[PDB]
Amino acid sequence: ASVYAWNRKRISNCVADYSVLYNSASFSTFKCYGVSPTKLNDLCFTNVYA
Amino acid sequence: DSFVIRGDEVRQIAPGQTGNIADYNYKLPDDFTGCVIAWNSNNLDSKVG
Repeated sequence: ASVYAWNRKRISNCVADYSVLYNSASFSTFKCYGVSPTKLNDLCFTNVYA
Repeated sequence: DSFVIRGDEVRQIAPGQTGNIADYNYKLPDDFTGCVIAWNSNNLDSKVG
């Protein structure tokens, strides 16, 4: 997407690992707010959105 | 203590950090006292091939 017209993916009714994500050398940035990435794998969410 | 790591992984050398170096190679105590010092050594540690 162009940033003036960004795109949302809803994530729901599913399971994931986040540690495979934040250890990936592909990510030129991986900041977090209200949660620590180290803690993500212990959680569950009503939904997640990207 | 001394070792070589790649320039990205230098960010893992702190108390409270995670990632393969901090996880499985060299864990600082999360209440460490002292100094962490680093420099690029591409001109000394890299080899042809």
